[PDB]
Amino acid sequence: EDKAAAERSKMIDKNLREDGEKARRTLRLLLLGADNSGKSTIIFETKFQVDKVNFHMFDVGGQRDERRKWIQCFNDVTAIIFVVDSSDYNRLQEALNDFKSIWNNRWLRTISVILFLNKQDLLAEKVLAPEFARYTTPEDATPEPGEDPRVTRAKYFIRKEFVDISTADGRHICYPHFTCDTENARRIFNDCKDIILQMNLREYNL
Amino acid sequence: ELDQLRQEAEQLKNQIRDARKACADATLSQITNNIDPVGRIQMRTRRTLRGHLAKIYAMHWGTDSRLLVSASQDGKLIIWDSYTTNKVHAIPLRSSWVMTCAYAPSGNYVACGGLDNICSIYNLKTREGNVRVSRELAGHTGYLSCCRFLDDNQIVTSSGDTTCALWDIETGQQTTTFTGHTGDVMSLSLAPDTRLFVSGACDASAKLWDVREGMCRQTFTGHESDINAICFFPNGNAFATGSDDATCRLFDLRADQELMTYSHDNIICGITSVSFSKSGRLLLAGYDDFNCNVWDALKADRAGVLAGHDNRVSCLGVTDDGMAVATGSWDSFLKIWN
Amino acid sequence: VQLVESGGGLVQPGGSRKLSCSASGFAFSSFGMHWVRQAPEKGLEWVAYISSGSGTIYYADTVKGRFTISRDDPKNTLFLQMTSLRSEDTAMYYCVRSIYYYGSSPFDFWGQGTTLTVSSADIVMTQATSSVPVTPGESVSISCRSSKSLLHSNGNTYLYWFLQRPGQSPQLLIYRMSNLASGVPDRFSGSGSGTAFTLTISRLEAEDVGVYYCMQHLEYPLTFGAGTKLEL
Amino acid sequence: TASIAQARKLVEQLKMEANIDRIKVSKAAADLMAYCEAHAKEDPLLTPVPASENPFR
Amino acid sequence: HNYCPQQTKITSAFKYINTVISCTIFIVGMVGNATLLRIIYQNKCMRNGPNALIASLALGDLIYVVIDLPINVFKLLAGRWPFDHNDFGVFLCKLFPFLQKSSVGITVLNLCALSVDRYRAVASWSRVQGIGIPLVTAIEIVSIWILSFILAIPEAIGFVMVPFEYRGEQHKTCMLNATSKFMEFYQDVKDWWLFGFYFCMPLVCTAIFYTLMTCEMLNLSEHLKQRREVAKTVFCLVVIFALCWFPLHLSRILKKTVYEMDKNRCELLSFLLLMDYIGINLATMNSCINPIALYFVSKKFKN
Amino acid sequence: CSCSSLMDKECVYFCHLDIIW
Repeated sequence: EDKAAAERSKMIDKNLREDGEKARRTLRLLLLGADNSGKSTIIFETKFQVDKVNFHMFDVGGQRDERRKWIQCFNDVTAIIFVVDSSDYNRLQEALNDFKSIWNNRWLRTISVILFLNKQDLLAEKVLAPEFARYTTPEDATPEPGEDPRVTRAKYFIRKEFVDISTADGRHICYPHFTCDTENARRIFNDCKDIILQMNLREYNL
Repeated sequence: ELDQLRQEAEQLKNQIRDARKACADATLSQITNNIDPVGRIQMRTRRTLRGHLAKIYAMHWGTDSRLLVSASQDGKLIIWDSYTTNKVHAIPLRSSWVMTCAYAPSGNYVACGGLDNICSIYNLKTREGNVRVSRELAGHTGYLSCCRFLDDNQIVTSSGDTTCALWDIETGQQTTTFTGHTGDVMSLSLAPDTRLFVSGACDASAKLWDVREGMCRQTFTGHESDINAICFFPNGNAFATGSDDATCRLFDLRADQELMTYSHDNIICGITSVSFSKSGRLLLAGYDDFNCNVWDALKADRAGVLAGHDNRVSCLGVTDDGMAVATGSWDSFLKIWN
Repeated sequence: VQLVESGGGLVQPGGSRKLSCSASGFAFSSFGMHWVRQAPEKGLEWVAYISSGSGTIYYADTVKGRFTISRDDPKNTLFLQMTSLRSEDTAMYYCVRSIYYYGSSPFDFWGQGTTLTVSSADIVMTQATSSVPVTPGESVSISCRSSKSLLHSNGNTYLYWFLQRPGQSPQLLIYRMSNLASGVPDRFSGSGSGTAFTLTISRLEAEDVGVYYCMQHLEYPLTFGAGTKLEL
Repeated sequence: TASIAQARKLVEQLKMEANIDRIKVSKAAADLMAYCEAHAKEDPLLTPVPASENPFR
Repeated sequence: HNYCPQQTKITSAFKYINTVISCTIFIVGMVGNATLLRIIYQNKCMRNGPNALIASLALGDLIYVVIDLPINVFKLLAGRWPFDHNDFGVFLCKLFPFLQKSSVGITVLNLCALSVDRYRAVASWSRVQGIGIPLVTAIEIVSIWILSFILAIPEAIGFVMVPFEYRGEQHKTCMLNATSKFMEFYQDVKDWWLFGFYFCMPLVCTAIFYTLMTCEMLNLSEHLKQRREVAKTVFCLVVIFALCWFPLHLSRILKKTVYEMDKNRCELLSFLLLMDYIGINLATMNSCINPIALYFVSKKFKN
Repeated sequence: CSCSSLMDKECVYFCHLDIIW
């Protein structure tokens, strides 16, 4: 009888609006980058929870090359984690143009990109043991006290070129920083809160 | 050495081009315009289906013109009864990322796949009454984007590994592999006789393969960008395909040639899904905008400008009997058009 | 996939008892349950029904407002409570699992049952024949007549055919005309035009000896036809 | 090397493909038009069925 | 009591100079509001909960201008009533004030609802809002309209015309009077209730919610400037709204504080009459600036 | 308007020349 079929459909609908209420708070994230980057330092899944909200991380590595055909599935991700090796120099170039293939890529012009460069300690230990020659450290950013400023100028130059290649609109914004931790999850939480707060204003016409 | 190994390559390339031009002649535009065109048609939605949770990626019709299967990024397969608009089964997928789904001709099995690199087979007529995993197809180093049931026991899958594969459900082992593609392949269609099947790759090349012989027979390179969708003409001697460069192209297997093109200056977005009607007169193609445009397969005229989806359409299909056409978009909405 | 019944026995008239059936091998939550009573030397008759999730419950007009039914999904056991028992109440009680959707096979499986002993204006159908002497080897055909047409405007009828072996649990052969059920040979076929419905058998085997029951599913007050038995 | 084998397989594939059996495009177009016009009255898309005879409605 | 040495309250110059600006504010009032409604209807992807409240506020503003302005200017040009000596005049006399009072109720409460919605989204950082009108929002707007209509009900009735005879002239004049014990209680508290419901309850509620939203938001270089800009324009909208509607209640409050008359004559009446017509223009210009402010702050609405 | 006794001419005339509210 059609009544029993309708009851079954209603039960299936109720079950559908019982896992979807647990999926709107997942706050999924996408992680991608070069092979030499510290992916394990921070399809593969990782489970971690901070401040009464869970996080879902997507470490896609089972795809051949070009990354531009399956990336359209990630159109509705809150944020994208982009990781490169700062201590490396020869492969920094196509890593920079790798970022170009994401920032300007279609179906991807609405999601922010979080830069998570590592190997700052390696860069410092290498320095201690063409556009770089002409440059100055911006006064807007204040380095922490007791920090060797031989690498500070290089880090500031890297930040400046990252911002320059990022800004080359306002619907999606890059957050370039450095890291080498227990506060990684806290930083990711703050970054997600910031991007969601920015996204809320896009609908409020504020 | 290798120096002698490319000369005959473009030698036979020029041979192919010259033979194609010799067999070609004045186009069919002056022939098709003789008959009265169908003209603009008004087509209205009949079942404003609701119930889906996330973006819809692919769908397929069963042998009967009533049952449907739909896939989405939420990791769940829903079987829809079109006539009464109620869910028949709800299959919770292990992997949330799926991009294709299919319905077996016998209606007993349902297949799906995606970024998990594994094709999952589900049995609908199990004695226990709950849909369960029948067999998982391994041995894929790239994402699977299109799968179609050759029969109740043989399946064909298109992967992202610049190749296509044929699998047997009973043994679970690969039968034949088609490695002639030099670019990422995502579109796969099968002829009504279940003897030949075409596939279009990202290299703007569509080629014909054999079920048992297992090498490419003909190759078409009339496109300019990635091929998103491909479909067979009802007759079986021709097929049509779409691309991201906003044009639809029709090819003939016997002629081994480009056979006219469908495009307009008013649309820039590429085609996502391509399907013919029962008689093949009307070609229905999706687009990345909010309106779906159908074309006359013989006149290239704008037959319909049907819209109603808040997002881009990602899947389209026409019933076997040609009674209705169902389309799905990224807004978790499915529409039935008569 | 099996059903086991408990309880039963000898109950004094006017007493109260609870009947519990255990289900295993299949998902009880997604399967609806029916209770069917079989009077000795008489035909079957529906008693009560419970839907999936306990959202819809029906009772027969004979036992309306007297018996209650409940289900327990976590421990996959069905509960039936007996309030008042009379001379006509004692019979063979069976539990049936059914699922309702397109392409489904309702009343596919039938329970073993338990033994119970004691100290209108609805649809109905009758079959003229009750028993015919036929030998194995040739085709056997029967006919049934329904007072009201079962051809729903949706497109399909709702006639079900059942098999009852002597001393064995009932089984389903044809849930709808022109589509065969699972687990039965292809020699069984049925046809109808909405008024007169017939069942044809290609060949008769020894294991096919039993009682034939006709079933309607258009109106939920299910009424079963008088049993027709075949003997060799 | 892999390049030599790939080249030989490629040239073999075009060797088997080049000959084929191709017909004039006009004949194929005429056959397609005849097939399309043969089923003109059968396709519901061109001529919608009446609501009485339509299973949908 | 009785007469006074001088009569009349308006001046000939003020009647004409304000009339053209009253027509000027009218013509810009309709096109600005009608544009906002037409984009929401035609763009076809603006059907959202936040936009539904904006559309309701804009539509409520539209019915305010198209009703209050044509009748207010006519009364100032000629000290009369449009119909006179007709039964339809009494019905029109009992309909326009009711529609205006309902219009104020929805628009004021829509501002409270908008502040509630804005604060909730900022506080609920784990909620991404998208396409479609929520059931909560859908039930809120209809309840918002119904409550304003219910509260505007005890203004439509009891608003009747009563003649007068004095100075050898007969005029058809329209006011409101109390004919029951409930009306007498409501009449003596009408100004306090209107001021309380339009200033006491909305201003404090929208101020604390906006302050809480701003404080929670501020609880790293190119984003702070955007946060300051939106915070400033959100508070500025409240500031102009309070300033615009102040003269309407200020004149009515002075009626019960500084008025039984002791030879005040037109010195007190004309000043309050003058600010009554000035204020209603100020309230209207607040309605006119409300939609164009959204266009200026963000670029999502086109024309 | 909220003046009492409907007697004084000044309030009635003011209401006649005042906007409605």
